Amino acid sequence: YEHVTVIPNTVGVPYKTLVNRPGYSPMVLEMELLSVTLEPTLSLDYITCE
Amino acid sequence: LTDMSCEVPACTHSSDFGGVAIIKYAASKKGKCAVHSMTNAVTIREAEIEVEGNSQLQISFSTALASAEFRVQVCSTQVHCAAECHPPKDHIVNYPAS
Amino acid sequence: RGASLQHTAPFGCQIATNPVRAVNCAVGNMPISIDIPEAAFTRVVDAPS
Amino acid sequence: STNGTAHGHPHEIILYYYELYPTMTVVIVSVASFVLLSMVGTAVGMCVCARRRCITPYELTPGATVPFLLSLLCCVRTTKA
Repeated sequence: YEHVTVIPNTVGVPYKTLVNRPGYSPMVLEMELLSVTLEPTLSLDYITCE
Repeated sequence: LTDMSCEVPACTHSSDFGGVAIIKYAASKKGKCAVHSMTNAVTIREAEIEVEGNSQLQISFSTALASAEFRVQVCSTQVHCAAECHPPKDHIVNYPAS
Repeated sequence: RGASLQHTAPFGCQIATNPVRAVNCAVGNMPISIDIPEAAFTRVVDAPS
Repeated sequence: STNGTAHGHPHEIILYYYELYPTMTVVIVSVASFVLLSMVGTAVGMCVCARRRCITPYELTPGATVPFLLSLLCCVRTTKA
């Protein structure tokens, strides 16, 4: 059973979702964001030194 | 059979028995009683069950209607069942039904 | 040069290197799909009222 | 597939169309049109009846007005002048 849910991009806050599959007893899932990675696509122009 | 009440804790209108019904009763003696739906839209999985006195029975039922008001004939006495069945997850099934 | 992005960036951003990317950053939402197996589901009837 | 939700109110009502259908809704629409015609016919009859009431008083002199107003409207608007 596929369960789709939307949670805010906030690390450290636990969010609870109710999974209700028709004909089956409800299920509660606790989700918490531990860390969020944003890697930018880079293009080296040049390098500077002494 | 006397004092009869019908409670539907779970119902999902599908090709198979997606409904559960609990029927309370007051029996005169220990014996076998036939179970049959008096409504042509609802079908019961159980053909016959055992009764004693002041007890209950769990039955599996199949229906297509969302709002299902059906009469169940246990032994020789009838009971009215109120059910608000919900749609299933699948639109196409792999087995035929009534 | 002063302070880097690790110290000056908003939303409490943590800046990592090799490759360069931003870790832990509060902003916007995020969708999550969970395909729970039928082996972890229990029929209602098998339950109580 | 297609979910035939109940309501509500109406809304989910048209959703059923998809469930068991081609038809269904069109017949209901025709019935609604018939109902509207009945409503329109009643109104037309009522207006003619209102004339039937206003009659006599159409010939003619002091005596409503008064009626008027009590007057459905038409009573009054002859009453003028």
